Amino acid sequence: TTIAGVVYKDGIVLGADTRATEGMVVADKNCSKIHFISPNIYCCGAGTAADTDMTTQLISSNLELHSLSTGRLPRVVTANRMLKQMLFRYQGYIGAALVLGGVDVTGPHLYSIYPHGSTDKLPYVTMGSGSLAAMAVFEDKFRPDMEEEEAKNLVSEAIAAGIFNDLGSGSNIDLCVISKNKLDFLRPYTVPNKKGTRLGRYRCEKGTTAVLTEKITPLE
Amino acid sequence: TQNPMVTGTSVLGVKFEGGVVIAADMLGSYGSLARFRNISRIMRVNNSTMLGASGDYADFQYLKQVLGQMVIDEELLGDGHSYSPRAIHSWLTRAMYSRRSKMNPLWNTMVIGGYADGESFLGYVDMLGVAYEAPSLATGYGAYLAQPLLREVLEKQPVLSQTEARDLVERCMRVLYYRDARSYNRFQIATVTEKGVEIEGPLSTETNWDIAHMI
Amino acid sequence: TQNPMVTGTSVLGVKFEGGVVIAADMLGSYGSLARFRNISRIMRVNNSTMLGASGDYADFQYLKQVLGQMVIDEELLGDGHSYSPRAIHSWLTRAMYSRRSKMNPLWNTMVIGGYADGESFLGYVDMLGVAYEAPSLATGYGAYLAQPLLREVLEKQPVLSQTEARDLVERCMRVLYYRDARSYNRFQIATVTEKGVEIEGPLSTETNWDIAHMI
Amino acid sequence: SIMSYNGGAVMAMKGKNCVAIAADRRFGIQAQMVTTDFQKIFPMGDRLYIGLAGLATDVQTVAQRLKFRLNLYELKEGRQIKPYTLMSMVANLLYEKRFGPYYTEPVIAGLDPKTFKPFICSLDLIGCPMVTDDFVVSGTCAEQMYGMCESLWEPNMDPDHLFETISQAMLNAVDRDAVSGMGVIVHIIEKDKITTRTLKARMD
Amino acid sequence: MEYLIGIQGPDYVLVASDRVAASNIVQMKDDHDKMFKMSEKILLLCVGEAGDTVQFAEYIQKNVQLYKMRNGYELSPTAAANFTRRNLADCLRSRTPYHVNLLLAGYDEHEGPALYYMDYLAALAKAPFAAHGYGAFLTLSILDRYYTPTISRERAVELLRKCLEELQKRFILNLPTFSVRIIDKNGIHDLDNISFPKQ
Amino acid sequence: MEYLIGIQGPDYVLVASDRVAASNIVQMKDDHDKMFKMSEKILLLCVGEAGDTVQFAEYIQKNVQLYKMRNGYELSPTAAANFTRRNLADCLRSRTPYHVNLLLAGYDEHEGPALYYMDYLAALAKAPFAAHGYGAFLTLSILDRYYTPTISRERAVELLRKCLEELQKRFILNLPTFSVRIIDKNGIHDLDNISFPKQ
Amino acid sequence: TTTLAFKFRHGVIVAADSRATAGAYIASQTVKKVIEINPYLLGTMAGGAADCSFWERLLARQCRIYELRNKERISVAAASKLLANMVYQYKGMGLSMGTMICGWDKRGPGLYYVDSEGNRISGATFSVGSGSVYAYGVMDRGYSYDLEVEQAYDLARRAIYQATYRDAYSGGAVNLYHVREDGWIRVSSDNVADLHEKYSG
Amino acid sequence: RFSPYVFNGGTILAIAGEDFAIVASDTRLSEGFSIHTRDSPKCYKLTDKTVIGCSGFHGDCLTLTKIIEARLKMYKHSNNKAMTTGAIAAMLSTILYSRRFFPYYVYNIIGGLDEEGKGAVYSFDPVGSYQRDSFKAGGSASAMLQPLLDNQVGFKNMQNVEHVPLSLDRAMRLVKDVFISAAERDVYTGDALRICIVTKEGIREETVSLRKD
Amino acid sequence: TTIMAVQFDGGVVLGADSRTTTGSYIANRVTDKLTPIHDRIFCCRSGSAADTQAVADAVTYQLGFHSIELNEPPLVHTAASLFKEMCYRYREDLMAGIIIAGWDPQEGGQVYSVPMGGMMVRQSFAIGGSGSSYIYGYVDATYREGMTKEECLQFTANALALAMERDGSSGGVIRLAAIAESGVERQVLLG
Amino acid sequence: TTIMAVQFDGGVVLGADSRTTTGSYIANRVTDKLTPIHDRIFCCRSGSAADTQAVADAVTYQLGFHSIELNEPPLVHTAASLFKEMCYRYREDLMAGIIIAGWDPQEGGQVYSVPMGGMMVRQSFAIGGSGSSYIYGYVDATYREGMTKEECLQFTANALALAMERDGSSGGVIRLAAIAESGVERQVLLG
Repeated sequence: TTIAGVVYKDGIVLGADTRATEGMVVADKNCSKIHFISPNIYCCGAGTAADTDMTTQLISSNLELHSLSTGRLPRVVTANRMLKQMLFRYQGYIGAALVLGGVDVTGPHLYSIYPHGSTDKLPYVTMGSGSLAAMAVFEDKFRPDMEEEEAKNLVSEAIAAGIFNDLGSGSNIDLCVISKNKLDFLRPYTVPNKKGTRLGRYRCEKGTTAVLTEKITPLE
Repeated sequence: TQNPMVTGTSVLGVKFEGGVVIAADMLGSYGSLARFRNISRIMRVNNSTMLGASGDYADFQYLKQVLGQMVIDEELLGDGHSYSPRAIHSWLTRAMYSRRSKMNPLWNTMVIGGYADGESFLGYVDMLGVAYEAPSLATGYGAYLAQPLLREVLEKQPVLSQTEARDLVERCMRVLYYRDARSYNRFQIATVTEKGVEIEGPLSTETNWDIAHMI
Repeated sequence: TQNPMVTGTSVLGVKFEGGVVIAADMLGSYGSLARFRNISRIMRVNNSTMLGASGDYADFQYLKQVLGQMVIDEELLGDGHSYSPRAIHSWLTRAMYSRRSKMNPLWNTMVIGGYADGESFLGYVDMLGVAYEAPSLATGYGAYLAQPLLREVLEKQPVLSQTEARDLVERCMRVLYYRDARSYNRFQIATVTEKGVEIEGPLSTETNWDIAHMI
Repeated sequence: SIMSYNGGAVMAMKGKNCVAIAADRRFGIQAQMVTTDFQKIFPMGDRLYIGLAGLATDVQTVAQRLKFRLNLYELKEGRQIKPYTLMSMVANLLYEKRFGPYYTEPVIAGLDPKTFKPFICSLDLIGCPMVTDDFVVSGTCAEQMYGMCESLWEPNMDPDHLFETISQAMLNAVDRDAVSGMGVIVHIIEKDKITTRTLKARMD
Repeated sequence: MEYLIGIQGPDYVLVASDRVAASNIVQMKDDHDKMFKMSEKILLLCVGEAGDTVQFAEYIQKNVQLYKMRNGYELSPTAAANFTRRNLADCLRSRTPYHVNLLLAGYDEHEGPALYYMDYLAALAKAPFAAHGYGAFLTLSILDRYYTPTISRERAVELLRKCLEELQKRFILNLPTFSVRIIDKNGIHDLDNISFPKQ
Repeated sequence: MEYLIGIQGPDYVLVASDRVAASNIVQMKDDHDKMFKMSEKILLLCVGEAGDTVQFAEYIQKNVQLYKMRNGYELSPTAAANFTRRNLADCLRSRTPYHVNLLLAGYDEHEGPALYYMDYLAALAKAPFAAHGYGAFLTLSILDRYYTPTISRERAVELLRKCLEELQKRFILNLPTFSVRIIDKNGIHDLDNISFPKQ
Repeated sequence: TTTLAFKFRHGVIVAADSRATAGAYIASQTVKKVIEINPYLLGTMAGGAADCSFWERLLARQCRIYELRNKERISVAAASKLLANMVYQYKGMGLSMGTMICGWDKRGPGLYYVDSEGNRISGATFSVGSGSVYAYGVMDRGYSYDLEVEQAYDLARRAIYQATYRDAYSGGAVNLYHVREDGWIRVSSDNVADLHEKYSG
Repeated sequence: RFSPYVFNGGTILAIAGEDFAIVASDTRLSEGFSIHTRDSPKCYKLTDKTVIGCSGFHGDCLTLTKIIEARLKMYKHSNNKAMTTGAIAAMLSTILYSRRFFPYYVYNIIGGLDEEGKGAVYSFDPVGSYQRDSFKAGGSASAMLQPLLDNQVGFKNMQNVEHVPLSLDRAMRLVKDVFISAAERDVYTGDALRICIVTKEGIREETVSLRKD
Repeated sequence: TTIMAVQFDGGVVLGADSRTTTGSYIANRVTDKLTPIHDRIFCCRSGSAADTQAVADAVTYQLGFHSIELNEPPLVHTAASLFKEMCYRYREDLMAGIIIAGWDPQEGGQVYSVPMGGMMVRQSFAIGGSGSSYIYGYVDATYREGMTKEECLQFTANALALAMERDGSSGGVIRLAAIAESGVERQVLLG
Repeated sequence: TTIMAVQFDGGVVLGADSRTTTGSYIANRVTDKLTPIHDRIFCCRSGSAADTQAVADAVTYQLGFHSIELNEPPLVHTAASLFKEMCYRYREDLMAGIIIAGWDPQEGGQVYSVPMGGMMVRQSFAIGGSGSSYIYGYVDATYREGMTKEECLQFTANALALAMERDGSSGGVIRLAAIAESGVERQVLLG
């Protein structure tokens, strides 16, 4: 798991890798780590998956309530305050490594959240197990106020370096673009690793297994 | 040695066309205190191979003493044969395995680079006796941090020049200055060729901090 | 408080004829670092009694706050009644006992000296609720060091003057400067009488080091 | 482990237009078996099954609790339940015991109520959902079933080859397994009918 | 420690307990009874912590009697078994957990005879014949060697004689006397007490 | 763990161990012998860690046979007892301790009969009667009501009968069969194997 | 893992399973546990593979040394003795070994039992392993001294089958050995499922 | 404090054929959540008819390999002939028990020919037991590979499926299939494949790549 | 990590490094270690981060509410009292390196210090952080009573320079804060 | 506790407090923390007391023996090598804060330090002991290359003054030593 964030000249480009390992076995090849929060704000998670999912759904519910009660576009800092207040209230038992990003009336704002509750506004953040390779690529090749495709190439490059490090993903590294007007979300972005073809048809023929008791129940 | 007192930090080394460059910094930190900010962490072995190490510096002094004794002994044989760097790697691996066999580990992480008989060589030695050959080695946090730059560029281009490799080592040491708490802005570069062994001086880096003007 | 962060040190107090003198130093050491070298460790209660303490200084601030509120409350009753120092000693003992009974100690070691209605009083309160009366108190290592000097002179002479007691406190604080690691050469002397409560300034000691000329 | 106290193995595999779920039959203490007829696959409405593996107490209690909330939902609303609704309900039921967790790995296998769309998902012991397209597995043995199902699965499968594939995978992975064995129940369902077969396994 | 055996037949349930109440060295009570008559065709046996056995006797026995006196008819064995399993599973996760090992014997007008099987981790089971302790092992070998679903009640008694003859030969324990019930279409009939002179 | 008794008479010593070689669940061997004939008038018993028992029996038995062949004559029970205590005391403070519990029964031409009693902490004792294990706990009382120094061998045999009858009533282990020796002026005479049917 | 051995009128019966797991994971189904020491001795593998293997190989070495020194076949008690002595020197250092020693004697049938704990005993019936109590139960049902050949074979085979049926650490092929006065003989090696098909009805 | 072991991972496959032994392994060396290299072949050519594989802790693999080579040289320079395969198996088992109370945390598989010229696989354990089987999977990916070979090599749990003897190239397709399918799900497997084939004419080697993550 | 607070006659001068680290890895290379509460009052934090951020938020809440109810500028000692109460209330769970400073109309510039314990003291200068012991070694050497503003800036500049140079956790960039009667002057330097 | 050794042009300058402590009680109020070995070569010790005493005695033994067998003045690097060997070879048990200093005829003044690990390095100035960190904080501030003797005396005087003032374990009395080509000039500052 390696999530990253960046701020280009207008907004935020987010990325993630979708290998949900359970211990030592690749248990998944496609797991949505980019979560919905609002039409302007998104979030990415790392560490314990279900804790991040339940917390991000709960805060998305509360921000939807606040936004529909208010009647206008939400703020990123309100999400930041809610998340840090909740995680400090749980006293760091809930392990949730979060990256928070959205574009407000002030513009783009990127936040990193550590599961004790320490939050930071930064131009680029990396979180997860193999986050260090993406921090390498970022600290190598970042400059302020980049363009769109430059930023996309940089983020894809960073998480691709994470996948060439250990515990990346088989995935087609997910990307997410938030601008002042245009929201985009790209699951099958770039597939580097094609699975090899089978070499033998190891197919079970109809009748190679003894059956002790069959049962048929029709339906409607 | 059970508890490492004075550790070094990451060591970077990479082959190129007809030579290997190896560079590390000059810091003797104890706990969190940078106590010894002027040390040498690279041994210039006789004419071909070259050693850089991490971990406990007293063990590095001891191994430096022993290897100097062995090299001087074979040179005083007067037969015109020296040790290959792979033989240095083999001896050092057997020595470290014999240390950890007796439950007295030498807290080190050592990097052997040598160029002899047309071929370059770059060897790794763990504390545990885990040892291998590689096109690019990176120790401590370097395998977490500057190893992806190595494996990025070597896949994009398998061979390199001396200047390309030296440039990339300068960049990687700058990055290790950026985000390692066990780093220091003073490092030395050492490179081997067929022209011999040469250690360049205590260089430093060029930093950027323009992200601090953001909120 | 399970672990005291910033501790004081020994507090000395002794009766004399018609008054009690108490003196302690001004040191806010944290572990071994003398972090807070200008503090007050003696509270002047209203007209008769007086508090000095050791141990965790934040707990001492807490008790200072609570006792000041209680004393101001009884003074604003306007009934012409004040606390005897033994009443303060009783309340403080009950407070420390009910505190420690809930498995949360206040890390303190307190000395109450008070002069009311002709009779002197010198009270001790422990963290564990141990409380008693004594003609001479010495806390912490003071009970190890300056307590035999007090018990020497009081056995040799049961009553004292103000000046003799003041000089004796000077000698005992000089001794505690000589061999306590948590001591400091700056201390304040407090004295109560029937005339009121007086806190002197940050006095000093005069040492000898002529034994250093020997080998 | 605590998961390896009573054994357990549940495999679900998505076919072309149908879906098949299978589990083992053995119940017993750590090495001492008791019976061969323990149910771990429970019918939750029509054409929608659930698989449970792990600690048997949490299995039966969670199954009855889910039956409770399921009947209350389907009697508040006369329609039957969609599988994503079941997945969110199960995740909520597990996440209510965040720090007091049950010890189980639920597997949901069912079809679409309107179309014939197959569905598989599996969850963790705290309520992490995961939808795939090929297969999900749970229980004590894992890597055996992972290797077999990555070895023998094809994307578009007639129900006979789906049945035989899940049959061979379960039989080989259970025979490599120690603490789980003693017969296999197989449920293969589709839009038309529901087929339940029991295989002739090694009783060793 | 000890074990009370619970064979299912075609139309009968053959249960058999011990009469031992020892305390860590000595046999305090040699005529003990662990048999808990719930209602007219439903029995219960209990082995575990001997402070909790009496408590389960109180709770389950009296609450099933409460259901009987309330509604007007006797429970099924299945509903009573599930009631017990539910109560153990609820009282498991508390500051006071319960650690016994039960097994249930009932008889229905519709379902006929019934055997259930508990655990100290509160698991239902529908078994032909059960196990607990170490008499668990020593009974289960012979009992699974010589089981037939269509067995007569005298063959079951003879099988229990034979198994007890094998139990008195290779234990550490003493276990002198075993008390035996049987359930039929009528109800609970106590058979004769089954003891053995060893040599 | 298991049992063995040590009754002294005026001119005879009545020992009786068991025949049990159980291992943690089951009785592996029901005809084991723990009796080690040292010489023509000196017996030896042993209870402890069953790997150290046989090794210590080896060392003691063969060294006493060595003494017999070297000097040409048989030891006193007393010097042999002290030799065993000496080897326990030497073997104790080592990297390899032995954990055994002994009692020695001998007979002199001059001293007549004599009983000794060891420990796992290497203590001599001259007992009128002792035992080991938990049968010790009960049976030293069950014997201490009825001891007379001038008791006959048939009264002692029946006393052992009664004492076994009280051991098979309130004890958790099984202990079916006890073998019995006696020592006289002639030598070691074996009485019959004493087992009891319980019920 | 469950082995058994019992002697009778016509020699000694030895049978074992072939399942040797690794924790919760089966390594193999065909682990030949009854280690063939000699043309006249049989050792087993009862708890731990390498310990039983190495020490019975060393015992075979020692017996061959004895026989080549004395021109005479060694007894069974002597082999059990040497195994016990060579095991006893590593007491407490963590050797797991509970094997069985079978062979023919000048005294006739010979059956001993040596542990890593030094529990050197003879006897008449034995069963070692996790589900060993199951084999104890069904064997001490079917045991006598005057049993026949096919009777003893069916008893031992039924015993191993019931053991593998109830315990989960037991399975694989059922080997069956038979010791005579002159030498040992393999009878057969049957699978579990064949015996279930044969004996279930 | 200092721990004497660490887990490198690794995957060793062996198949005993009628006149051949196929031994293959990945060349990935890892530690925890890092990749040290993508080239460290676990197979090693001992003689013209014997190839050994060594996985687990890598330093003990190196030491054991060198000791085995030394003892091979001792046997040859003492006894004028090479060892058999089973003699090497016995000698390795004696070594692994000779370091009993400080064990090698190394899984070992010897494939090779007998003196009859037939295929032979000898499995091992960290303490030193061994046996002659038809196929083993050693290392991290053992549970991912044993049941598929039980289906295919053993023809086991199968009904009305006859026993064809396993040919060479069909087994080659088997090995490529199982290493791809295992590298789909294992985290300690991939980037290459070094396949060693023992014939009656020598050793053939072959390099087949894998996925790069 | 390393924080520093010096008063002078007009007001106070603050200062900190940035470099928020975790283990041996720098999580954040530049961090606003000093925090406004009221418009004339700052606090600079140390120890754990999330603890100090939550305490800063709660103190900001109570102090702003109190100052609006007074309809008056608050006192620096008031914020010192609030930090003291909240640190002592939960001292079993908190690790705070709080130093409260700021100009006051009634009392000029003031500096209060709150360490991990919960005590409160007024000082003329303060250190704070794990890498503070060194410049604490010479702050009693170089300080002179009665500085100017530029002297205090240079003083804190050399202090944070040597702390960031020597300590491993310290480093990053120099953040400064100037509070007096007039206005708030922040700048970021390096050297 | 706090020991310090500084070289200059002519020779070296040493220095220590005395105050050997145990727990919170001072066992000895005045102590020769610096010890002669040769007539030109000193060492100052820290960490444990008896261990460093035994090390200094054995080094005195071997070094005097070696120097007599040479019939020459010994080197300071020689004694540094001896301390390195005896520290490192059986380390595991000992707590040595050894700093080797002394004027040499071949090589002038030299200062070597051996910390608790067993490594050896040559420096121009050295700290040592638990109360050394603070004046280590400003020894890289106040030092200037190319001092005179009296400047080194004042330098170490201010250093050990603030170390004895600030550290709780340090204190007591000041011991200094002047070793050059000329002679050994020891003096004790106090008050």
